[PDB]
Amino acid sequence: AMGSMERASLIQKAKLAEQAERYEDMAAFMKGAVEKGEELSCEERNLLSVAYKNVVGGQRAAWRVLSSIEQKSNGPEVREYREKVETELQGVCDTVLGLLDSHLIKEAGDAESRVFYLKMKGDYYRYLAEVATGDDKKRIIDSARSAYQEAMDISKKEMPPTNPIRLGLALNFSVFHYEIANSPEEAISLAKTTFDEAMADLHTLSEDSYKDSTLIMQLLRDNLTLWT
Amino acid sequence: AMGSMERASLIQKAKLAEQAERYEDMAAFMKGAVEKGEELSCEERNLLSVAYKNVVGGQRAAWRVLSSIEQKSNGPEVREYREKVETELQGVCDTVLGLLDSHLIKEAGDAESRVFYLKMKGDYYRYLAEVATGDDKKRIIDSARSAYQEAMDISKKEMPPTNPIRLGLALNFSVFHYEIANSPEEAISLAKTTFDEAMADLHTLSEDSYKDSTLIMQLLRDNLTLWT
Ligand SMILES: O=C(COc1ccccc1P(=O)(O)O)Nc1cc(C(F)(F)F)ccc1Cl
Ligand SMILES: O=C(COc1ccccc1P(=O)(O)O)Nc1cc(C(F)(F)F)ccc1Cl
Ligand SMILES: [Cl-]
Ligand SMILES: [Cl-]
Ligand SMILES: [Cl-]
Ligand SMILES: [Cl-]
Ligand SMILES: [Mg+2]
Ligand SMILES: [Mg+2]
Ligand SMILES: [Mg+2]
Ligand SMILES: [Mg+2]
Ligand SMILES: [Mg+2]
Ligand SMILES: [Mg+2]
Ligand SMILES: [Mg+2]
Ligand SMILES: [Mg+2]
Ligand SMILES: [Mg+2]
Ligand SMILES: [Mg+2]
Repeated sequence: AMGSMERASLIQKAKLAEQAERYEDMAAFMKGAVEKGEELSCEERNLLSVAYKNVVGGQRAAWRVLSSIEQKSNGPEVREYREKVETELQGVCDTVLGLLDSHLIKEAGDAESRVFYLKMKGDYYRYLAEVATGDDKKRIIDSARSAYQEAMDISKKEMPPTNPIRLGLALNFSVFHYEIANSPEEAISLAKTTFDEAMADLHTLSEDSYKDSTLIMQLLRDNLTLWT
Repeated sequence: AMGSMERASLIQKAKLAEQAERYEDMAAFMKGAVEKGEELSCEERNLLSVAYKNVVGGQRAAWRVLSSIEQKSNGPEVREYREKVETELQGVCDTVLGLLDSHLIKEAGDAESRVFYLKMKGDYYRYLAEVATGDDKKRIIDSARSAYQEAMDISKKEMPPTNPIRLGLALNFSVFHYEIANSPEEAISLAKTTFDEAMADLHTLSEDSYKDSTLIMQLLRDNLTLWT
């Protein structure tokens, strides 16, 4: 549907939609931009991530409300409506995963792009895992793990320990361990090592970089406080 | 699209969607319920109102953000995107107005239903007026006025001055005077007379009715403080 709109116009409208808090529109504009086939800049990758994080975040919040009501109930209506929301959420995750697979990850050669997109791949498989059951659940969990692991391997080789993309990936992979993989020890170990290694590298940063890094370190700290 | 779902199931799902903050779904469920052709109870009228108030409220907020950006700008992109949001907002108002006209108002014989639906008709024409220009704007403004006026005439004859539906109608009609009709004196006069007449009738109310009435009186007071 965005085929006829200029790439630059799609990006401008994504930024307008963000200002207007119209995240579904923002996601559709950014999907349109990705579908132009050109690589995305740092700023554009962030718009893509913000758009979809907000759309799926609304769906996750609703799915949690409905799943809780359903669990307390256990007519077909609560299950039906939870399934409707679930299917829409799965559709959004599949769309994002589709964009990463066609062809963002394949064309991403710099560490900052490649780690960003692999982290996104991990996150959206993780959101699929949250609603999955049984064996289905196992292959989705391993897809999330695999994407996070490749992202981590590159991040550790190519980025300093205070790099915000590296920090956010480790944060999210630790949440995956705690919430999805039933590995709270791995979660705590990862968050603590990441935090400690970032602390030791802060002395190399400017005021503004220090601010960006320490903000994410505080999230690692918040989790560690929740988990210990 | 809701033709195949039971009326009772649509109402149950509207309530679930409200809990999940899924207002677009809530509105679609309630549109489905209205389209069953049966009158709506007090509780169901409130679900219909809440659903659409939230959907149009999001669109109004976005339209205001974009209109402000557009005014500061004065490429085609801001205007295009403001028009897109505007058209969607107009679509929602036209849908609500359509439900009231087919056939909620015509079948509504009790004061509490008839005033409720005429107030809604005033409100949705008012939202259309907010984005309208020129002469177009004049016929829409008079449609809002006419609906509010019929609602007021019934409310004054049939309801006590503390009735929350009567109070909310007067509040909204005063906002129409202030914001749409360029009649701030009429706005202030209406809010003040409504407030004073409700005050004098509070002595007749139970604790819970007193709470409901005084909450809306506080909104009239808030406006009077804003306007004077
Ligand atoms: O509240 C959270 C917290 O979850 C995290 C904490 C630390 C790292 C990663 C996550 P997330 O599970 O990727 O969102 N997530 C969340 C966010 C939204 C929002 F804000 F994007 F709309 C909505 C729903 C949820 Cl669960
Ligand atoms: O903030 C307001 C205040 O406007 C009023 C104040 C007193 C009476 C009636 C109105 P309204 O213009 O019918 O919403 N309206 C508004 C509400 C939403 C919400 F909360 F429904 F999402 C969104 C946008 C607006 Cl402008
Ligand atoms: Cl459903
Ligand atoms: Cl490459
Ligand atoms: Cl547009
Ligand atoms: Cl009648
Ligand atoms: Mg071009
Ligand atoms: Mg039931
Ligand atoms: Mg399912
Ligand atoms: Mg490097
Ligand atoms: Mg231990
Ligand atoms: Mg039936
Ligand atoms: Mg331009
Ligand atoms: Mg227009
Ligand atoms: Mg009466
Ligand atoms: Mg005067």
